[PDB]
Amino acid sequence: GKQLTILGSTGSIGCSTLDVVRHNPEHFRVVALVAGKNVTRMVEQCLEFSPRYAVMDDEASAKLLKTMLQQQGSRTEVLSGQQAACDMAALEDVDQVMAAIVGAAGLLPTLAAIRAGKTILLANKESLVTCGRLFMDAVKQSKAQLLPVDSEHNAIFQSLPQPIQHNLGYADLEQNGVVSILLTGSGGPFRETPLRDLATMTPDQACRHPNWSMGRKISVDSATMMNKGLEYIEARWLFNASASQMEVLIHPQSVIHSMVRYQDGSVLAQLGEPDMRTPIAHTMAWPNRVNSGVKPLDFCKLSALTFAAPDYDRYPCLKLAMEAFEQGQAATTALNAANEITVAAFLAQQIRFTDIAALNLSVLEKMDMREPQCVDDVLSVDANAREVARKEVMRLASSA
Amino acid sequence: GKQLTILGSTGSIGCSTLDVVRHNPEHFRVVALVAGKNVTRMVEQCLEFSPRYAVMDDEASAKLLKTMLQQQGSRTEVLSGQQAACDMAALEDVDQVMAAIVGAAGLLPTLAAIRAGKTILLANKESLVTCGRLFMDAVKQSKAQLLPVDSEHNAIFQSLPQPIQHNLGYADLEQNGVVSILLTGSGGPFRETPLRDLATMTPDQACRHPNWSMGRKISVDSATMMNKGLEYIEARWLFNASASQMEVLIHPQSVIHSMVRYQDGSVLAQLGEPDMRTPIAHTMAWPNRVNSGVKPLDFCKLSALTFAAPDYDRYPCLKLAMEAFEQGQAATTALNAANEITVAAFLAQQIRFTDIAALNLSVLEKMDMREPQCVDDVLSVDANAREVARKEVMRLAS
Ligand SMILES: NC(=O)C1=CN([C@@H]2O[C@H](COP(=O)(O)OP(=O)(O)OC[C@H]3O[C@@H](n4cnc5c(N)ncnc54)[C@H](OP(=O)(O)O)[C@@H]3O)[C@@H](O)[C@H]2O)C=CC1
Ligand SMILES: NC(=O)C1=CN([C@@H]2O[C@H](COP(=O)(O)OP(=O)(O)OC[C@H]3O[C@@H](n4cnc5c(N)ncnc54)[C@H](OP(=O)(O)O)[C@@H]3O)[C@@H](O)[C@H]2O)C=CC1
Ligand SMILES: O=CN(O)CCCP(=O)(O)O
Ligand SMILES: O=CN(O)CCCP(=O)(O)O
Ligand SMILES: [Mg+2]
Ligand SMILES: [Mg+2]
Repeated sequence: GKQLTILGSTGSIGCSTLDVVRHNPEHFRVVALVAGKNVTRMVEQCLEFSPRYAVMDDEASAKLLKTMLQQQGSRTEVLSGQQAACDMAALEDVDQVMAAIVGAAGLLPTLAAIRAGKTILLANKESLVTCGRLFMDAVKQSKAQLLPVDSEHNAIFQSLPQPIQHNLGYADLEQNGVVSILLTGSGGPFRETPLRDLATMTPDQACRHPNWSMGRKISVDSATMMNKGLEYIEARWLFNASASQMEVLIHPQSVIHSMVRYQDGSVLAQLGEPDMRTPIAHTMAWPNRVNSGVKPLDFCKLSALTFAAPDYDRYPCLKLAMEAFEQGQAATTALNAANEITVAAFLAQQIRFTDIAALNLSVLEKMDMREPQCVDDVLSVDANAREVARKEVMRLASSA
Repeated sequence: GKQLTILGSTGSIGCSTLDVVRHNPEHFRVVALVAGKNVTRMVEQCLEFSPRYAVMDDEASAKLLKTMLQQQGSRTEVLSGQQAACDMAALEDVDQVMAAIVGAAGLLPTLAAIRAGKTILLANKESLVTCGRLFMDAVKQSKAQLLPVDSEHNAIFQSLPQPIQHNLGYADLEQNGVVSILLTGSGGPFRETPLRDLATMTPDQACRHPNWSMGRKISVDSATMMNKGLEYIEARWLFNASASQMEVLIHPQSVIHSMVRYQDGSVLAQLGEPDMRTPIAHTMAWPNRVNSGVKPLDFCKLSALTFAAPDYDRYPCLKLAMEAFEQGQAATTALNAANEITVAAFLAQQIRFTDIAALNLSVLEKMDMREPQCVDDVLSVDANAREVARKEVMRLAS
């Protein structure tokens, strides 16, 4: 029975990983659940999995759950604050920690797990996008095992040889016969759209997606391919890949989740349904397998699988992400931050769809790059890029 | 560097194997080459790879090869005969044996390599199709390492977990998270041909294929999908898979070479160009990799990838192979033997394309022999199946 702490349990990934536990009760034991304010969900999960501890980052939210679970006859101890969240990730008896908390938060909670040398089911982008170098140095030193939950990175992991999986980010690709990592993406809803028309696309149009049913922020990132840009930054740190060892491909049907090109010409790939329980269950059971409740892929009910090379004129955000990587963590962190601001501004109809790539670029052009030396430095670059971006949005919505 | 013995060196697989070592001279050393009658090719291979021994099946070929090499100043020791071929497969110093001798001829040499506990680069169908249980038991005994060279079996191997790769054939699939083995095939040239027209298809039409570079016999097997039927039989033995754990899928483009379905829903697959150097190099380097000379698969220059379920009314040989497996090695051995006869008959225009499956079935219905218990027993079933097949062909042509 693997002991696990779930960081961000009430979210989509959180509830999904919990469903995998349901399907395999004798395989996993929930030791701790961590969340933000969604007391309701927390209550249900605690009542179902009898966690030893439960924490909410919000003091108030924590008080309600504190008593709500008291009366419910629950014997789970309720705590609160980041400090507590971080302790849950470092519990002596916990084997794995699902790091599903997003944004700047979750950075310290995930780092806490890495420093405790635990197995980390990496389900957040912030870690590698903003602290790529710092986190990979920490995992190497603390000997923690990273197991990527993100569909693409997970497909890549499953398609890699054992020696790289066990020394992720440290092992050399070439020495292990890998020539490159093939990062795949759908290309979004504007894959065919004339370039001239991108500037007038609306939020509803941008958030139009077939495959995965993600939120609006991620749907837009998929339309600009900033999402793939961020996964590119992540992949290089995670798999120890140079620019020439990375290949980005458009695969509209999203059946293949990503692949790995080898020395003898072999290309290994992972295919599946657009259901996160698969990659989640894979990381949870690794190196073994477990039922995830996901229905088997029916090859007789598929659209023809196609591929294409992305055009940077169409996806400038993709190229921006690639360039930001060469500039360091300050750059990628700033790009990520600006993008959060611009996508939100676009969604609020304050700027055009094409203003996202334009403002993201402009923010990076004005930032004073100073490579962070710890997460606190990273957080400062984030806050600073976030402010620079808000002003560009206001400057654009006002007069400029 | 690894020392190898190449069984069937002058053939297609053998030449592809030698190209792989040619690309990695410091990784492999050719210690012994074995062939049949192509003295010409054997001489050039001996001259380039400096093997310790060179073995020809035919004694006359051996003698001719011997005079060729001396005239060229080569000191390669020349031998001849089956026993000699077996000795090459068991040399104490050799690490790997590329089992590429086709047909009944490859049986003893391959078994000799297995008995010697060598790492076997299995590139012949005769072995598992006719001596499935016998050979798989032989492997567990000597604890020899099997590495499938067949494109599909190789693709499946690469998409399997390590505990199965080692312990190939005896490890449990469910235990290791495997739901099923997805065996893919192109469906051949008559994939969309009206069923009514199949009876009139010509050897030339049947042998068309933008696919791989195969002989006419294998070409025909791809149009009847008897090839896939044979791979179904092998895969069952090789991966310790039951009927429910096997899925056969038509994939016209042949970019995906086969796949493996897992419990969490993941499906792992191997893709690549239609070049045997890739899987051969995979087996030779396992668990590492080496350049094979195969160009990288360009995803931007591909036809859309499609899949379909095999229609048995169109591919009766495929259903026939599946049913024969249930019966035993006598049935699979007989089916394989009969098919060689009927396909040759079709190529010589003695029978029609659709008669291949009809006569294959007829032979299995007439025989009903007993479960063989050694190589001589299967060789006997093969012999009998062939004569029954020849009589079927003859009474049909008259
Ligand atoms: N969704 C997907 O399929 C995938 C997502 N990812 C990455 O996973 C992440 C977001 O995933 P998604 O998880 O599904 O989420 P939401 O569905 O966004 O879940 C966020 C969770 O973390 C908790 N949370 C937020 N802030 C804090 C904080 N300060 N302290 C503690 N808990 C906090 C909140 O719970 P509460 O609601 O109670 O506030 C909530 O459970 C990002 O890192 C994303 O880029 C990667 C691959 C696939
Ligand atoms: N081609 C492919 O991509 C694949 C083929 N296979 C399997 O590979 C096999 C045959 O392959 P292919 O190799 O290309 O062949 P040919 O190109 O048919 O090679 C046959 C070889 O073995 C030698 N040979 C024949 N009879 C004997 C004998 N009695 N003793 C010693 N050597 C003998 C003959 O050489 P010589 O010509 O000198 O007589 C020749 O080198 C079959 O077992 C087939 O089903 C499996 C997967 C992929
Ligand atoms: O983990 C899932 N994704 O990244 C999918 C979201 C957009 P894409 O299909 O273009 O990669
Ligand atoms: O090892 C390779 N093959 O079997 C490919 C031959 C073409 P087919 O799969 O359609 O029979
Ligand atoms: Mg993703
Ligand atoms: Mg084959």
